[PDB]
Amino acid sequence: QCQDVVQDVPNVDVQMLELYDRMSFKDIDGGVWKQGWNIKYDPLKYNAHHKLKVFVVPHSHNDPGWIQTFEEYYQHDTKHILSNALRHLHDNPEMKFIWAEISYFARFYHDLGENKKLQMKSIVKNGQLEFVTGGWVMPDEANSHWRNVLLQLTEGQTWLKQFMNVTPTASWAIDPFGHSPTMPYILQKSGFKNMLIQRTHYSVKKELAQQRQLEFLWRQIWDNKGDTALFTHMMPFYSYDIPHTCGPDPKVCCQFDFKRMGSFGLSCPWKVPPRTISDQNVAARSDLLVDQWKKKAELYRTNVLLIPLGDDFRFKQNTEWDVQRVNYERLFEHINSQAHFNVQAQFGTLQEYFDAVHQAERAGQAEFPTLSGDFFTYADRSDNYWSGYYTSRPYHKRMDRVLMHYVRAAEMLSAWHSWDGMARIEERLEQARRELSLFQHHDGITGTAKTHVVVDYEQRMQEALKACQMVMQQSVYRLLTKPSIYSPDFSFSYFTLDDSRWPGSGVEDSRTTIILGEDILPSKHVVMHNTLPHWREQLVDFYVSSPFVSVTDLANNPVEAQVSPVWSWHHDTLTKTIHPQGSTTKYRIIFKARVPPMGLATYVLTISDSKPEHTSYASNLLLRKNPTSLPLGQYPEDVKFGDPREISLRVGNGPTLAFSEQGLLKSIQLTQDSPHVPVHFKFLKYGVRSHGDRSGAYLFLPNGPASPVELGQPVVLVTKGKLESSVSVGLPSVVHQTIMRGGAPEIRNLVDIGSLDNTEIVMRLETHIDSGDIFYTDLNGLQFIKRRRLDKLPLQANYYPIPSGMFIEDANTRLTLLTGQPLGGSSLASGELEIMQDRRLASDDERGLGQGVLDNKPVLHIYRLVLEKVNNCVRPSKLHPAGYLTSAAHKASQSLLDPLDKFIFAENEWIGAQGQFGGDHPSAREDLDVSVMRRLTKSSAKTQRVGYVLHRTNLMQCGTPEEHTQKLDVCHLLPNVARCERTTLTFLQNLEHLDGMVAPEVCPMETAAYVSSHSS
Ligand SMILES: *[C@H]1O[C@H](CO)[C@@H](O)[C@H](O)[C@H]1NC(C)=O
Ligand SMILES: CO[C@@H]1[C@@H](N)[C@@H](O)[C@@H](O)[C@H]1O
Ligand SMILES: [Zn+2]
Repeated sequence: QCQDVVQDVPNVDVQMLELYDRMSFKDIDGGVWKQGWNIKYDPLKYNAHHKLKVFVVPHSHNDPGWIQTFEEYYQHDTKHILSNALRHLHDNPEMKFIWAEISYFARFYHDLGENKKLQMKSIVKNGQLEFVTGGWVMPDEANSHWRNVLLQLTEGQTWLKQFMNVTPTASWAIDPFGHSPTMPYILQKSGFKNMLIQRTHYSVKKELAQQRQLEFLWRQIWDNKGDTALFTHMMPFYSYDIPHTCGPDPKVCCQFDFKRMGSFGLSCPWKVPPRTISDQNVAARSDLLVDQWKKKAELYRTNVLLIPLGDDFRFKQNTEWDVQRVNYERLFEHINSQAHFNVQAQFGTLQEYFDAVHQAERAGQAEFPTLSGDFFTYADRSDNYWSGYYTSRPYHKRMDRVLMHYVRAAEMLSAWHSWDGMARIEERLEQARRELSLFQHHDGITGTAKTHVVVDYEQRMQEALKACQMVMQQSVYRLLTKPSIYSPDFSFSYFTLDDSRWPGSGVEDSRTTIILGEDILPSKHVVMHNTLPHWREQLVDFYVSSPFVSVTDLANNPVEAQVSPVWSWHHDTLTKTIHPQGSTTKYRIIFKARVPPMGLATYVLTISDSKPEHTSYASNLLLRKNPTSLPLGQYPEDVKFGDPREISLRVGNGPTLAFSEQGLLKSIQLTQDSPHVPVHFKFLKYGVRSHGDRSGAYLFLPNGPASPVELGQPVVLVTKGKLESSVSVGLPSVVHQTIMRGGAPEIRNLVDIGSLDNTEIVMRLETHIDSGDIFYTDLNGLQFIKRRRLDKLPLQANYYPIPSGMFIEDANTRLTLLTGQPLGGSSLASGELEIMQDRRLASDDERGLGQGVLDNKPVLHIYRLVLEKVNNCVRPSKLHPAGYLTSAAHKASQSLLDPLDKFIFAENEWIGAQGQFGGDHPSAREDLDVSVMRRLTKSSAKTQRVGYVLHRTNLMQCGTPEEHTQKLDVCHLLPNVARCERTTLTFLQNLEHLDGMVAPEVCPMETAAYVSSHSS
């Protein structure tokens, strides 16, 4: 039934990897169309019986933060644009306008008086103002996780359905810096029929234009049948501004931007200004304009032409509305009345364009090509590849992934109950969703905003994290307290969250120590949550005020624990070394938590006078010349010292890892009998060019291949324990840590690029894997796409987004690096992987940001490193454009993105505490996730509704027998189900009423949404 996503290579007209292999990418001067050619057309193509229909679509690109904050732009610009759009559209019934960013629209609409709300609903209902996409933002497509792309889409569309009674089916993405097939994937599963994109490499625009392949049915790279296909229009020219949207010659098109005659402080850089249309010039002006249109029309297959009319924060002043409208009206009246042009031109909306294109298609006038692939890495001109923003502001890129998970966990934990309005649950979740959604903007997560705007996004996300914590901890208290005892104060913190990796050790001292003592408090309850729909074990760690602590479950069964010191690294400005200091007051206790699917498990930490039976203590070895003592208070094992030396470690039955005397991985041995496979971590630096174009927040313009970071004789700390071991080294700008818990290691880098101007720090893996020029990177955490390194392109063009993982492989061996944050990376030589850690750039890169990137701050990047044998795996053929993770790698990615949540009970005693929640939840097959669980109704609704987004990935078959797992029917997770419906992914349209109220599991690579309805 399900399509085979591995073994059937789709047949498409354009496959972007194949196209890339064949294209020459020459950057030649094409004439007035600088990156194209001199377009010719047959004037006889259009005639009385076959006219060119032209839709001029007014628009205004409104960034939710960039050079100003959201609120600053709203006050200075966007509120005036929307107020004037309302007035002008009301008064001019043929004028049209499209609007994309619902974050702004919702802010505006809720501030309007009722009379104006009604006026606004009227111009939407009548088709004059049309929403395009309808997301909270126009998101980045490179660094964004698909879950957050869906979150922001749902946030905007849910608002539009409720207030505007419309759901857009056409998408408009004119500004993201390159484009991802994750967008049509999500949009096509959310009711869309059409989409538009703009920022694709200039060589790609030229190639596709020459073949009239700028409109295409964009399907997923694994989709053999084509059911994922979404009609896509790629605009052909360098910009979406007016000079680059009327036709190929911006010197002509600029004369048709009537905001550029002087009084608005704008002009045409091509040195010919616009002139007011009059009866004396309209014929000449029309001849010039129609000629541009007919040239543009040559690049497409129908007789319906899209002419966007707008730019950034346009349509602000009433005088601007008038100057554009009246001048275009005079042109339309002339052109449409002059039969010799054979043109019918009018203001239109985006949906009107697409509807007319498909009318032409159905009339047999055109057939469209099929396409798969992506549109990274973008270059707008010459060698200016926009791969810098895959890394810029990495602190906030990491924060995005933390908040992603906290939103999911808060929505899921609170979904199990209906809450009184006084609990402020819906309020806090809406805030958290909206702040995370805002950050998906293409100047948010991308790291391309001004410093104070980055600060605003951070403050918003911090508030969202606090909102999630509040909702999560109220939910845990309710789920695990005997109901007749439960007595909530909705303002009280029953638990505090404990997060070991955010902001992280060395970033913020934010974690609470569990303070135990005979004279204060002998024990403490902690609770773990597992948002994934399968039973999960994971080591968890807490800070405690004594090393003499033991762990029990709530049935009072001992749980094996390990205590390690709390180590912090310090750049010692006196000794000029970077070295670790141990706490003599707090210690880390580590134990394996086992947690039900979408469930909770409670444990107890108890102090004793001396070493507990079931708690062991790690050894610690500090490798450095010239050591000094390292006291650890009550910690029972004395620190050992040694000169730097190679070391080997093995935890459990896991791999054996060998490290250099500099504390960097050099080899991995999977099993005791197997080989020591060379796998070498190295840190290098890229610089900036002293001549020509400089790297900045968008562009990566390295001054050649990276140079090794000079390491000196760094201090290496080795901690060896029964449950967890680690090697940590204080390198310049990076405290690098390899942590072993008995599977694939976890790597953590505390990255502080300090004051190193014009430097990008890269982490590289060097191996013996015969990968050649092939490597794989993911798109939005959804799919892995084959990449081919092209030596015909510059280094920066071979960088791709690494939103969640990357791998190289040969016939026998694969190395996969999973990430907890999006970063840029590549494989610049056979056997290598590399990923950028941070970048500090003194110069602006001439895209309008007007600053470098000099606001770096310490960030804790996290990874898992999975070396595997893959010779037995059923892989796609050599011609297939996708790749797929193994289960170990997929589970490793889940451990980074959706770890267990940890809660520490705040008060001294928890009366009515229970040991577990969710023990009866089905443990679903490992490839299935409940990406979203969200109650959709407030407590006043007689019929409660709960929405679920289910995602099935595809894992490679490598000969591990499939185990018994339980069917997950999300529609029966809550009792008293009365109806189960399959819906669009935004939950806004019912697609199927489900028999027996049973939600079927989805196919590999598919995502489905279901809503269950419950009598309450
Ligand atoms: C809005 O649009 C629908 C079509 O989806 C229309 O039939 C209905 O009358 C309107 N619904 C409202 C205002 O709730
Ligand atoms: C690259 O130029 C973009 C501009 N068009 C702005 O809208 C902002 O998004 C900026 O990043
Ligand atoms: Zn923008």
